[PDB]
Amino acid sequence: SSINGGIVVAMTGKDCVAIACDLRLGSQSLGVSNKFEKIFHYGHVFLGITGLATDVTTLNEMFRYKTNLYKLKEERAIEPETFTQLVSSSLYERRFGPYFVGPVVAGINSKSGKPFIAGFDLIGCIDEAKDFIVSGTASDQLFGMCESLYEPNLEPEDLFETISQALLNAADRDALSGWGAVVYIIKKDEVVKRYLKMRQD
Amino acid sequence: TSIMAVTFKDGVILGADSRTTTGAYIANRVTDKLTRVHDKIWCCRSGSAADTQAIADIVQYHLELYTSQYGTPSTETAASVFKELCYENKDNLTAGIIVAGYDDKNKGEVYTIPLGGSVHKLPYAIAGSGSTFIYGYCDKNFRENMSKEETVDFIKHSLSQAIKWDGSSGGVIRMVVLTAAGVERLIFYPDEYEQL
Amino acid sequence: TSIMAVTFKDGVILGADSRTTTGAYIANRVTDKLTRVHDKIWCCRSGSAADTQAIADIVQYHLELYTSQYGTPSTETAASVFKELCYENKDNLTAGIIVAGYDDKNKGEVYTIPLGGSVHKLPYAIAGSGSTFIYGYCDKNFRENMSKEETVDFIKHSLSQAIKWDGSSGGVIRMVVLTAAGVERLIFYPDEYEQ
Amino acid sequence: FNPYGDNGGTILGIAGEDFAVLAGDTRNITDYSINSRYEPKVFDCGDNIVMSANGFAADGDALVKRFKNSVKWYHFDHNDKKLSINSAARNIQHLLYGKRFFPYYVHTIIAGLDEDGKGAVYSFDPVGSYEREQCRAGGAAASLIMPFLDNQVNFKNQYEPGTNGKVKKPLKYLSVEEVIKLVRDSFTSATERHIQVGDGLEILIVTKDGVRKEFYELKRD
Amino acid sequence: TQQPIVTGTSVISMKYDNGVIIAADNLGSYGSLLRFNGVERLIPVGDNTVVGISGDISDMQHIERLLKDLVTENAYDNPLADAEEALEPSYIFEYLATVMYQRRSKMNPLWNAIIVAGVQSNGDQFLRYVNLLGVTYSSPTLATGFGAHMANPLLRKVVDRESDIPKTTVQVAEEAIVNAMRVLYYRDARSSRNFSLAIIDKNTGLTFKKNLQVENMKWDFAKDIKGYG
Amino acid sequence: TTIVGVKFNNGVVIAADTRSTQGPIVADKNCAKLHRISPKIWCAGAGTAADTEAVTQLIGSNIELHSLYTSREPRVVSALQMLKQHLFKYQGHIGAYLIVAGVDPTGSHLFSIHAHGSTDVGYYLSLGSGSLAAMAVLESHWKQDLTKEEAIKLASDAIQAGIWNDLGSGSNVDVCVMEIGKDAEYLRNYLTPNVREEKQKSYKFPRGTTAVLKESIVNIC
Amino acid sequence: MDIILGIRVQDSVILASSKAVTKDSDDKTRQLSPHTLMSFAGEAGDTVQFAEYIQANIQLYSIREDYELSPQAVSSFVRQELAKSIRSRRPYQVNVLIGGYDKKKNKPELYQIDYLGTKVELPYGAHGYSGFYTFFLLDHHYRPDMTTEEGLDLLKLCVQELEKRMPMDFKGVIVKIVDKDGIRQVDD
Amino acid sequence: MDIILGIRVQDSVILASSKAVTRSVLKDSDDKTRQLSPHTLMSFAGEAGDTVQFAEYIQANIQLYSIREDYELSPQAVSSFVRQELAKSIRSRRPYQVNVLIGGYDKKKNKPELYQIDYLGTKVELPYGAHGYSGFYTFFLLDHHYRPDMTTEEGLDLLKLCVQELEKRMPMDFKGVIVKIVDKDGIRQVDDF
Amino acid sequence: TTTLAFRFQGGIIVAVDSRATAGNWVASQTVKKVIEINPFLLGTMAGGAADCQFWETWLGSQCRLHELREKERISVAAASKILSNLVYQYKGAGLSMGTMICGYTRKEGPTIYYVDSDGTRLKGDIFCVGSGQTFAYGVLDSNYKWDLSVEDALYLGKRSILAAAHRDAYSGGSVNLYHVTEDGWIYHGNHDVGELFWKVKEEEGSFNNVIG
Repeated sequence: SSINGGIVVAMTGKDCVAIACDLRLGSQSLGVSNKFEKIFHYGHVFLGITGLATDVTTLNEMFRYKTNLYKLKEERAIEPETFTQLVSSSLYERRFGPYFVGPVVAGINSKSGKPFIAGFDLIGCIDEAKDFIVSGTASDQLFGMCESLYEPNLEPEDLFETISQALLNAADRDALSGWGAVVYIIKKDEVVKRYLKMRQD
Repeated sequence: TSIMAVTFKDGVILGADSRTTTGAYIANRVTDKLTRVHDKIWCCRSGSAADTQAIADIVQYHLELYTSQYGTPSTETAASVFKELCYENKDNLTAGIIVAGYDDKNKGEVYTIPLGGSVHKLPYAIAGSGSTFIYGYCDKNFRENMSKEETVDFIKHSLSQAIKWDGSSGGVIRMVVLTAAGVERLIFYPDEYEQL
Repeated sequence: TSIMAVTFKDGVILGADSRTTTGAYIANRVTDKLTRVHDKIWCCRSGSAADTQAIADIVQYHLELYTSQYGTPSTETAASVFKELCYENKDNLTAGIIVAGYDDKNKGEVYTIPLGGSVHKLPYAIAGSGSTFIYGYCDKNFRENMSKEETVDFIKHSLSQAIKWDGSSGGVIRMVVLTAAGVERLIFYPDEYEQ
Repeated sequence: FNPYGDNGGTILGIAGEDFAVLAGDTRNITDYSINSRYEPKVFDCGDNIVMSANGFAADGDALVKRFKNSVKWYHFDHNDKKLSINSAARNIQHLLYGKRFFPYYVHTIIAGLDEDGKGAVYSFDPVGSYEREQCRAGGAAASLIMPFLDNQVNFKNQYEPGTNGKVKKPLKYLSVEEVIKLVRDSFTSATERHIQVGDGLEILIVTKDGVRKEFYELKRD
Repeated sequence: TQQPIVTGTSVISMKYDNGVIIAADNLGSYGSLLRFNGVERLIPVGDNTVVGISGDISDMQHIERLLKDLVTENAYDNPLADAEEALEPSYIFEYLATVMYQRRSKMNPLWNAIIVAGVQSNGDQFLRYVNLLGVTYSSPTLATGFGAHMANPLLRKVVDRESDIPKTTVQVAEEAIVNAMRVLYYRDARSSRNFSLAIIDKNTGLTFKKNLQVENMKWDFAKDIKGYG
Repeated sequence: TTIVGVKFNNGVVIAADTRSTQGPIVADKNCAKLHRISPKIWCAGAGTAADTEAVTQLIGSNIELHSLYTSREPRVVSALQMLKQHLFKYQGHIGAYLIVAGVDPTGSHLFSIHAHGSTDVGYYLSLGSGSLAAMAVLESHWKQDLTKEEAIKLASDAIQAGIWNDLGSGSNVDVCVMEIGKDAEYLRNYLTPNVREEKQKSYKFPRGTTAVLKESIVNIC
Repeated sequence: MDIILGIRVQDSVILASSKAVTKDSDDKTRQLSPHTLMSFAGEAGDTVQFAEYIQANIQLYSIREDYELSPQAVSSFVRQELAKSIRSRRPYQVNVLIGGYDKKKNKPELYQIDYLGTKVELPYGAHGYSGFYTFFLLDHHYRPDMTTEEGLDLLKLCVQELEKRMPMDFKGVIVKIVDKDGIRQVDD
Repeated sequence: MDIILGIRVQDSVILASSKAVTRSVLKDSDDKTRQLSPHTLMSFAGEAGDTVQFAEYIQANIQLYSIREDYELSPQAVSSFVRQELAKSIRSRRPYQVNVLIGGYDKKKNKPELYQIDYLGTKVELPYGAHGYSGFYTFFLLDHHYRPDMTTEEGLDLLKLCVQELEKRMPMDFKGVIVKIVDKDGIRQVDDF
Repeated sequence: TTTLAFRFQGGIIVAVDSRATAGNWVASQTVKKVIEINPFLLGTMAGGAADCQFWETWLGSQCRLHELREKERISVAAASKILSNLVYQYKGAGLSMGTMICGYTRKEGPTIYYVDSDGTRLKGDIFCVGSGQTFAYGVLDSNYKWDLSVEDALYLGKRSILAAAHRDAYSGGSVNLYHVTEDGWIYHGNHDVGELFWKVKEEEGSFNNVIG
């Protein structure tokens, strides 16, 4: 882990969520790709994975497999909480052989309508927070920026600015991140994806 | 830990301290190191707590099955079960056990299973980290036949010295007497044995 | 391996065994672990032999100079010299030393100097590998103001137990009595303390 | 034998247009245990120079007392000539490099006014490399403060609205009150997110008038 | 120097409105063997200073000899060596800290944790800490080694901040110290039942209490614990 | 990390803090450590949080199946045996240190379980990094006759001492009371003494501050 | 060690491979499909074993379906194989470049797969330290609408820079071109 | 890494030294030789920094001796001095990791001389020699083609063959070679090799 | 860290970045990696910052003493050899240093020496020492000639630093340029790497792979 770089941050607003990530992929100091997206979505739930890129791709494929089978069997899209439990169980199934990843789940429950964000450790310990979740090689800078900037009950327009500023300023202080950023603003029925202009790229 | 078991005229007497330490910190000060594996067969455990507890539970299960099938097991049978468990898994266990029981053999019986899983039958046995300081004393104040009160006094003096000179031993002194009348449990507090 | 010093009523008696082992093999079956520093004020040493011999020689030379120049040294002076030698070479020597002495004013003094160079007086002292087996017994059978014969019996019993229960300890039992009468040497053979 | 240790502090130096601010937490700890809740690390060394060494407490105290002695001897040997901030920085560099092979396990920040009257902050590394900066945080919470200062002092990654990110937000003069507010917010965030950070904040302000002190309470009182 | 052989135990201390209280046990443990008893670890210096030492006891004796030498040296050519030019806790602590730091810098440390307590000539209570590596700090309550983890939380319940110092009487502080010693004897395997306690008060002076014993212990409930299931 | 259990005349009480950290960084400030094994058998865990959660859930499911099979109320001795055998089988690799309290038709029980598989019985127990301060408080202020209020207050005071004196503990206090003859009472955030206090400034960026390259719409719904 | 480079130009994929094995006529390539080639580098004969295994699987698929796989599917299959390999005993230390022309979309594609199983699909890529000595030129003289001859000249410049500025003598280079007609070898 | 070759003919000594200073490649025109005396030349290889310092120290000592005595040291004396210095350094705190070739022309006997010395202090007088791993590749050619009675041109041709073999065989690219010739007229450097 | 320096008809061009990182975290982005030895000498900082600063200031003091004693400006070779001899004493003690001593003197023209902590000292035309030295050296080698004007040389240095900063994660917070002539050094300002990247991409059609 910590050889490819990458940072993801999720925040909860008023009837909406935001999830942003960097785009750098590299082999230690050398930069390889500036288009390596680390955010995926199944149904209406979004997942960001930091750490080893191979494990990120493997987990994305496995979770797409499981979510498609779930939709076929239950005739219903999976909710963020059930997906969080599934991810935690899958991560714990690899005890002593863990995937070197940091996962973060975001989304709005279709039925209840409230936002939901959560994070996972190496072996699938669920960390549910009502304000923000951070992951990556710049987690300390992300924690500082989120603690300084975040406010409860933010409109999507203000939430986008807050999360973008936090991500950009955290990435500018990390050597293994900052080759482009992408932000998802997720509402009850509409999702907006935006690319950010930043230095070093 | 300081543990001992001595045979006397009416049976056998087991004595133990009540201190369990994690490094230099006393995790438990009311530990009960006297374990019952049959109605009149008891064992004293020293070493790793988890290993000793698991071995005691397995021996208790085996002796219960033996009682259901065959009747009343002898103390030698319990010692043999302990020996098999300790010797088969000597590479992954740290347990020193003293098996004391009263049966038709009379005068009590004491077996010792030290590290390695060996078996030795002795009139009296001492074990634990605190026993090293009370060896010579116990070799100068032991007699083959003694009454109940004299044996209790001997145990109290030996364990008092062991607690005094060993930092890994402390707390209250717990004693178990196995005789034809049954099982008796005795507690001696630091205000009593710190003098005699 | 089993060394002791006791002050009873009229002087001090120091006792020791005579076994020196280079591992499981007994290198010297009968060794004299009691070494004279002065006419009085001399006791036994444990631990490594070479370091103890060097320290004893240095202390003897220093106390010879002290006697020649400033009068007669006390027991505490010898204890202080031993303490300085052990403490300044803390990372270089591993001796362990008990020092026992007699003089008219105090009538028997004992000082214990373990590893690290610390010094303690105590009424009686035990040291060595075998002494670990006699800590309780010596605590249960020591009284102040005993006679010479009672002290000899107590030392004999304690050293016999140490010899029995320690593999690396025990040949014959050597005792030295320092009183106003003089210096007396005593030896006890295995057939005596084993029965 | 390990001749080093960590006491877990956090300091921050910010240079203004005509002032300097050096702030620090007052918690001294070792291995999840709190040695003290009020152990000051920021000292007035004289000549309007304020120095703070963070990390190993003993090495920091030794460096501070050596620098004070050096200032005293400089006053003695040069007819009480005032020591400039750059001269003090070079002297501290020489002091640090004098024991490069047995280095102090500290990070040093000094603050004052330059010969033109503007705020000056100098940062040092353990083996004696120094640079003049405008904002520098040191300690275990430095990674949680510097991005926030970059965003809120240098206005990095900020652009004027309505220009679609074509005109950067211009730099603006900040009074001492704004610097104090930013320092307090950064230290509050560090206290929130760092276990080793936060028992009380001590701030020293250097101007032409002199050095003044302020104190504020943090969590774990 | 490189590793301690005979080691002491926790030393605890706190400040009350008129002075300082410092206590320590009398054990000379040799690892897991309680080899030596009746070892005094509170060294009185002058009529106003008490030094508590924890750790290697040979180094404790070395630095107490150093303190005796310093007291002897302070009286040389000093007509006011007992009125106004006498030693103070601050001077003694500075000398001890300098010695400890110099020993650390040569990679030949004194394996000790030292608490200096006393009353200054102006009536201010002095209580400061030093150890190997030369780390120094001050607090209204101080404790070394094991007592740093158990005695400090209890004492801080009485004196939590500076403003609590004027509100604490000597009786309350002494009761807290005795309770902390009882807890330490409960939970420390290298502790002893006997301890010494020193009180330095601006008015009364130095009061030394030796041969104190831990009492009012609780062991009755242990009769109800049997087995482990 | 500080977990305390205290028995009183009519049941048991368990309490814990709500801080979860990874290294010196505080990850979760309102973590829940009181895990429910059965409706009247509860447990609090220390060490690896994932291991504690997984083992508690597995043992709870097994004990629920056993209760359905035997048509009897579950007993905490069965849970203790299952936990100890599991941990012994895994030889301490599952780093869970548990305090298990419960009420069954045989009475109220309180046990402590270590990672390697050793169990201890007592009237008051403490585990975690702040366990020494909590143990000191328990030794100072415990007696045989305790009502529910006294036990709750003693557990809360021990948790508060662990919070104030241990760097690895903090935030809030959660308390579960068993109280034989009644339903188990869970009190999450029973004490909240660690508020953040208001900041000195508002940090709401103006709209349009961030430069955007491309904006699109995701077909996700 | 060994130099593997690849450039994707507007209607072609150019692959350059070192010819030195520590022999001077080493072909570190395997034709997976008539429109898909793969170059491999890294450790010892494990690379040849992995390449032959992948080639056999792809040939079996083509025989079964009578329809060649797209370059994206081949790259995904290789990435899955490497990801499975790393998580088991005896992993493969193979870094590969896959160049293929998609006939359905009529477009060249280049994929870079690490030994751990990381896939990027760069417009131009390299494996080893050869990226250090070439990526500047590729960052300065590459366009998405370049022709085959311009790509060949750029590759010539990169190879000359590698020869001049690298201490290791890799004994020339062998160049393959993948386009609509298939795979050809440049004899220059 | 560094190729140091030396050959001896009936009336001359030929020395060849590589140009690469790779540590990424910095210089391709390094002259790894020092002129000890107008008839004695030294070629050096080994650890970075040590070689230049040792060569300059030897050159300074030889120049000081020549100025003091108004006489030129024979190649054997210079080789003995260098070997003694290396042997003294081998048991010092910071030994030099330097291997040297000494090429001289004894005017008293009118005869070329070549000496090979390692950092340990082993000195050998050989018709030809090499330092490093170039010996493994050039020893066959030197054993098969060398003759005691050879001219400068034949030696240059043999050196060209050895250099071509090294280029064809060495995995490391030493990027050419610089050749110097020592004879009765002094020291000369050839061009277009 | 790239810290390149090359020679041309107008003298010497020195270009450095300003990024200092510790444990993948960017400690500073305003680090001055050029040391002004005297009004006529410049040095580059690579390896250990403290060693470079301290010993190059010491070298400046030594050069001042030499010019005071000899009433003549010291040559670049003499100062470089003084620094190399000083460093060679401390070899094996853990010093890390890579420096380019660049100077324009009347006798020797423009001269650049490279001196490392291992004791190596060699004169050359173009030098690049750092983590991203390869990209900058490649750019220089592709676009070097002893015919460039001052402006072209400055732009070449900026372009090489930009390439190194883009392709190396440990390099690039700003670009600092210096021009060394026979009358000393001239400082050509500090240029932000982020703005420079966009400016170069807009002017020259390079970096097509980056979306802007």
